[PDB]
Order: sequence, then C-alpha cells, then structure tokens
Amino acid sequence: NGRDSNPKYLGVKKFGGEVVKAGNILVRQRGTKFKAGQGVGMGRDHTLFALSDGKVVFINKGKGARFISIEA
Amino acid sequence: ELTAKPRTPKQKLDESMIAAVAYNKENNVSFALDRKAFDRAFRQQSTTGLFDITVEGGETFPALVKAVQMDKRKRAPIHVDFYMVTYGEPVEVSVPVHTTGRSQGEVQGGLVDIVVHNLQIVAPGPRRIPQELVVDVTKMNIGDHITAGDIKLPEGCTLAADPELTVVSVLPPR
Amino acid sequence: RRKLRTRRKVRTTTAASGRLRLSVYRSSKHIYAQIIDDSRGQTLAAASSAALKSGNKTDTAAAVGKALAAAAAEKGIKQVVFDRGSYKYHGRVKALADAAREGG
Amino acid sequence: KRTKFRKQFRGRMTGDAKGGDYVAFGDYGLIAMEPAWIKSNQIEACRIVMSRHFRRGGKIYIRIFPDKPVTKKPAETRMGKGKGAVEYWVSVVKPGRVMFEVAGVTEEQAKEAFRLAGHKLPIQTKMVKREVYD
Amino acid sequence: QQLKTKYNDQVRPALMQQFGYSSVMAVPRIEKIVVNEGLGSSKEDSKAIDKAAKELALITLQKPIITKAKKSISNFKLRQGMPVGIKVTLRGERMYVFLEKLINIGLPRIRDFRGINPNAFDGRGNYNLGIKEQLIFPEITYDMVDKTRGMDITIVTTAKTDEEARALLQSMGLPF
RNA sequence: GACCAUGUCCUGUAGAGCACUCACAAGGCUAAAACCUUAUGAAACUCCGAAGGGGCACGCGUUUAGUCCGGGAGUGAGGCUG
RNA sequence: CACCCCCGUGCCCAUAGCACUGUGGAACCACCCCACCCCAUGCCGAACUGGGUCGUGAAACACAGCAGCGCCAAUGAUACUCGGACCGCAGGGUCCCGGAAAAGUCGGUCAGCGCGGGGGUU
Ligand SMILES: [Mg+2]
Ligand SMILES: [Mg+2]
Ligand SMILES: [Mg+2]
Ligand SMILES: [Mg+2]
Ligand SMILES: [Mg+2]
Ligand SMILES: [Mg+2]
Ligand SMILES: [Mg+2]
Ligand SMILES: [Mg+2]
Ligand SMILES: [Mg+2]
Ligand SMILES: [Mg+2]
Ligand SMILES: [Mg+2]
Ligand SMILES: [Mg+2]
Ligand SMILES: [Mg+2]
Ligand SMILES: [Mg+2]
Repeated sequence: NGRDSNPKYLGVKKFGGEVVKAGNILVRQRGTKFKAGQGVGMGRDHTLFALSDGKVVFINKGKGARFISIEA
Repeated sequence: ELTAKPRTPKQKLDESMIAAVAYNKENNVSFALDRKAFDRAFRQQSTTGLFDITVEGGETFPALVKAVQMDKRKRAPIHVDFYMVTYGEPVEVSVPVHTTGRSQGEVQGGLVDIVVHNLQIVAPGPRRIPQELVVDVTKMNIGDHITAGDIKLPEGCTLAADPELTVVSVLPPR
Repeated sequence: RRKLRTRRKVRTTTAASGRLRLSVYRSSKHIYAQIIDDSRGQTLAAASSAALKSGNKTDTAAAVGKALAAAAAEKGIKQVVFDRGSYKYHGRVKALADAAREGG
Repeated sequence: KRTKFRKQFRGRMTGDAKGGDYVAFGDYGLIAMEPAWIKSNQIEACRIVMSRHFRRGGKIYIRIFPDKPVTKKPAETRMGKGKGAVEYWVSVVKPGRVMFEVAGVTEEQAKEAFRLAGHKLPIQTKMVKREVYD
Repeated sequence: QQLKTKYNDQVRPALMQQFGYSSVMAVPRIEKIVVNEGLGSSKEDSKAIDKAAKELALITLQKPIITKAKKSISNFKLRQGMPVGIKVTLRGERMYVFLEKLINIGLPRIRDFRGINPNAFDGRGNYNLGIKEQLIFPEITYDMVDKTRGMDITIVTTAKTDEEARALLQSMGLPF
C-alpha cells in the first residue's frame, strides 16, 4: 500500500448568512449532498454556484433534502 | 421519607439514592432518598409491588419502580424511575419466574434453566400484582421446554409475550 | 405506476422562469385544465366542463381550451408552460393546446 | 476465540464499558475491575478450569470474545514495513463489563469456580449475584 | 367467439347464486392467459428457437416475445443477455378463443384423468397450468417435431377468496 | 486588526447504538440461508449524535493592531512536556 | 371561512405512513364498454390511446373509526466535553465550573394550512 490521493478541499464554500456575487461557488460536493434551491445552478461535478447577487439561505429538512437558495 | 431535591443539589455520602422521578400524565417529583433504607425496601419489593412516599407537601404517592440506573464501576444504585398507578388494569409489570419441586428431568437428567428469569404481563388488578410465578416443572421430560403459552396467569391476566417462547427448559448434561 | 406526473411536474422547474403552468386532467374528459402561479398557493383561470356539451371528447377539449384562453386573457396573461399530466400530447389534449394558443 | 474471517488489522484505546454491565443468562457471575485486553488463551484457560469444576455441568456462557487482532513485529528487525502479521486476538474489557455468568451451582461452588477462573486472568475481578436488573 | 361470452354470462349468475356479490363486476372474471415457453432447457442456435417461436405463433395468431436472460452468471451454462424462453400474453378475443379452444373441441385430450390437480391454493386467480408435452396438436407432425418441449400457462383472474377459485374451472368447462 | 458577545449557517469526532456491512454470544424454530426472544464489538459500520470548531454579519464592547506597495534579509536540521 | 361533499393542484415535507376496517355512487371519480382507422404494444386496447350509455361502488380512490405496527418523543439521570486544577510509573482515572447527548421510560399522532372549480340544503 502506502498509496493515497490528493485532497479535494470540498465543502460548503459559502455558509448561510453570506452575501454572494453571481458565479460564486457555495457548495462543493461529490454529488448532490446539496440540491440547489431558487437562484442557484449546479455544474458538472455537481458544485452549485449562485446566478443572482444576494444573501445565501439554506433550506434544509435534510436526509438528502438540503437545498441552497439565494435571496435578493 | 424522601425529601425534595429539585434541579441539581449535592448528595450526602450517605447515598440518598438520588435522581429519582415519579411520573405519569399528572406531575413530576423530586429526587432525594435515604440511601440504604431505599435498598432495604427495594429488594423486598423488586419491581413487583408499590410503596408510598411522603415528601413534605404530598403526604402520599404510590409507585411501583419502573427502572433503576445503577453505577457500573461500583455495583451500586444511582437513579431510579417510577410510575404512578391510575388503578383499573393499567399496570404493565414484569413478574419474576420461579420453579417448584423436583422435575422428572431433575431426577435422572441434568440442567433446569430458566431462559426468561422475568417476563412482562398486564395486570387486571392495579394494586394486586403477582410477586412471583411458581412453575410446575415436575412433569417435563429431558429435552422438553415449557413455553410461555402454558404459564399460569392468575385472575384474568394477559400475557405480554409470545405464546411460543420458551421460558424454562431442561438441558442435557455437558 | 403513474410516475409520469411527478416526473413531468418536477420538469416544471421552469416555474423559476416566471411563466405560469397549465395543468390538464384527461380523465372523464373533465379536462378542467387550471392555470397556476405556483409561488403563491394560488390558481388563476379555471375552465371546467360543467355543461359545455360540444359532443365528442376530442373536440369538447378544444372547446375548453378556446374558452379558457379568453378566461385567462381577461386577467392579463400570455406566458405559457404546458404542464401536461401523465397524458401524452396525443391529440385529445393536443387540441387543448392548439385552441388555447390559437387565441391567447 | 479466533475469528473465522475479518479485515486484517486494528489499533487501540479505552474508556468505560457501555455493553454488558448487567448479567443475564446465568445465576451468578464475574465482572472486571480493570480495563484491559484479554487474549483468546486467557478465555480458554478460564473455560478449561471452570469445566474442571463443572463436570457433567454445561452452565458456562462466555459473554466476551476476542474481536481485535494484535500483530507483533517479527524477530529482530529495525522498524519499517507493516505491522507484521497478527500474532494473537484480544478482547477489550472495560470495567463494569461482565465477563462470566454461571447457573446451577451452589454459592460456594460457583465462588471457588470464579476464584480459579480469575487467578489465570490478568485483571482484578468480582463475583456478583443478580437482583437490580430490569 | 359468441360461445365463450355466453359461458361468461352463464358463469356470472352462477357465482352470484353460489355466492352473492352486490355487483356483477365483483364476480370473478378472467383477465389474461399467458403461455411461457422456456427453451433454456434446450438452449439452441437461432434455428431451433425461432422454430419454437414459429410454432407458438402459428398456434396463436400472435407474435411471441423472447424473454431474455437476467444478469446471473452461473454454473448451468448461464450467460448475460441472451434468450431463455418465449412468452405470450393473450387478452381479449385472442385469449378467450384459446380457452374455448381448450375447454371444447380443440382440446387435444391426449391425456386426462381429471383436470390438473389444484394448485392455486390461496384461491386468488393465478391458476398455473403445466403441459408436460406438446404431442397435443394436429398443428404438428410428430416425426419432424420429434423434439417435445413442455409449456406453462398461467390463468389470471380476480378472486379475493380462496374457495372462489372453484368457480373459474367448474362452471368454466374445466374438470375439477 | 485582535479577543469577546449576539445571530446564523456548515461538520460526522467523543459518546452511543445496531437500522444497513463484517463479526459475534445462549436457546426456540425448522431440509440448515432465512426467522424470533435474549445478548455484544467494530479505523476503513452508522437509526443517532454533543462539547467544541470553522465562515459570514454586527459591535449593540473592551482593545490596537491590520492591508497593500517598494528596499534588505535570514530561516527551510528542531528539542521537550501535556 | 353560510354549513357539508366531490374533482384537482399546491405548502408541508411519516406527530401525516401501514395494516384491520366501515361509509360512499350515476353528482363527482373509478372499472366495465367497443376498435379498420388517430395513437401504441421490442407479444397483449394491460399501458398509453380514440369512440360511450347502461352496469357497478366490486376493485382503485375519497372520507371517518382505529394506538396492533410503525413515526415522534420529554422530564430525570447519566456518557462525553470547553475552560480551570489534580493523581496514578502505567494502562488509566478524579475534582471544581459550565455546555451536554444517544439509547430507554413518561407521553404524543393515525395530521396540519391554502387556491381555483363542480355539484348539494332550491
Ligand atoms: Mg479516539
Ligand atoms: Mg447496550
Ligand atoms: Mg505497508
Ligand atoms: Mg473586528
Ligand atoms: Mg466509539
Ligand atoms: Mg477539527
Ligand atoms: Mg455596521
Ligand atoms: Mg520586500
Ligand atoms: Mg526539515
Ligand atoms: Mg515537528
Ligand atoms: Mg435531563
Ligand atoms: Mg467554564
Ligand atoms: Mg479540558
Ligand atoms: Mg458536568
């Protein structure tokens, strides 16, 4: 063994209560650990970036049912 | 008897078997107990009976011990739970099992194991619950198991466990 | 099962586009076909077939569409999204769309 | 005691026991006083001796079990390369966790059984009789 | 055609009289008749398997479909995605004809103590049928079709009761 | 700036649990997998799950640092304790 | 939101779901009804689908009862831990302050809020 692979510094890049420019990246994820609410659009590797400038808010009933909206 | 100790008061090195709540729909109550004097009663009553307490204020309150929270590191009690008795078949209590006499497998066979040392049942009588359950094991042969289904249940008691569950069972030696 | 309707109604993510959606119920030919702004829990333009008659269901459906088109144009609406139900765009409902946008 | 198939290696730590602080099954029993690993072989010696005291008996549950491999490095080698391969299995035994639990044998007989069964053990222990059990 | 519908209409009052329903629709009906060839007992080349689909099609006036092997590599010559037995649903006029082919003159009657011994047990529809062999036709000539595969034929009927299964054969021209 | 307080969001550790995976303890049941009562461990198990911790905003409060831009560096062998 | 009830479509996002079950009927919905064609089945008008009344509330669906199940779930007590301060050679553990679960008991629920329309008391 003695093998390993680079860190992928994934996360909630922008936490609810953070104003965001358009195109800011807010969550990094392997998949849909977050499912993108209103105003946000999710990319190829399933990072989801805000489309509209404003505050970031978490809709989060959880269990795969967590969504990131942006409010203007 | 017990005194009030609401919130988190300190205890005496006389254990005062604290951390005791009695509850139903009505009211929650305070902790403080009288240490060994608790144990001296509990072993006699041992979940299958009730006894009144008299904190200052409420001169009487019947409860039947729901559960105990003993220390792990030094086998001693700590917290005890209680449930009030609303009477009129409301009681869901775990009766101890007991076994009578020589069995036919205790004659020439070997072991006589109680697979369920205690078993839960509802009691039609609230203030009258069996203190034990002597079982007539005399007539079983070696390799037979008395199932719960034929366990005597005095005075209209229901059985809160599977009819087909084994309770006692004679076992071969070795 | 009828995973046609939850699928087609999750595909109206473009209610985020601002257009209203136009539900249809090719059931008993009741084809009531409401128009809804989802943001409020509000519907804005009913067209139930209570006594419209008009004959066979495929043409009574187009009658329901042509009547609702007026019923919604009164209030000032023009953006449209045809949230089909489980049903296909097979004709008896397709007439509803043809007659509806014939006279928006 | 040996575990029939696994994943290969482990690690270690301790804090007080959360599984098996109360006795069931048996009549009397025995409890740890000290946190520790216990090898398969320490179990098997307790079984051998308490089966010596329990001829034609059959009242010997073993409510513990070597789950954890532990792997010494080979002969004389400087450090470098893996944890060799496993040398023996051990069971974590935190205090208050029962190990042993007899039935069917009179108090002084079980008491002597537990004397010998503890003396082969690497820990303090205590015999207990069951009554404060829900 | 008309005779199968007449036997349906004679069964439905027969069941309302042996067991009253509030509704004729509550009465048992026969939904579909399925026939499942299973040439995985004799997996072949395209020749023999298309020939068996050919014979079922000639018997049916339907195009049989091939059931295809599930992902299940196995000891028994099992593979990934290959044919493993024909299937044929029948509903409507194509179904009842076959039952009227079987209840009446078109029954081969090649072997019959009674009807096949009862198997639904639970009494809701599913009445499975086994034909051990197909030496049961004038559609074949035995020397050329010297091979003789069997057939499975499941009857599907509504029935919320166990005893009600008796209705779907006794009054339906089948021995019991 | 910095600490500290409020608000908010994100986390899968300690613990704890077997609901899935591996393991495993006494029996009942039975063509034994399965199943039930009882009983347990888990770095690559999680029905759960703190304390804390990080980002934002405020300062609703005490403080004095910070940021960038230009000249010069050295350092890139660490040691202990908890 | 005059009172109920039906068809639909939302918010919610198992305290709303399961099962047992009873009411429902041409008002609504639902099966049954026929198929050369619109249209379709990798075979079947089963599914889409197109042409309709009877018939029937059977099934499905709606709505009530329902605490067997699931779902939630205290208080209390612990586990643990931020800071402080200690003991044991060691594994390990204690104390002061404050935050504090998980499991279980007690107990809670077979929901709760809209919007448009259809038919009722005529
Ligand atoms: Mg650790
Ligand atoms: Mg436990
Ligand atoms: Mg290595
Ligand atoms: Mg600042
Ligand atoms: Mg742990
Ligand atoms: Mg960290
Ligand atoms: Mg400001
Ligand atoms: Mg410089
Ligand atoms: Mg270096
Ligand atoms: Mg270093
Ligand atoms: Mg508490
Ligand atoms: Mg503090
Ligand atoms: Mg600390
Ligand atoms: Mg504390």
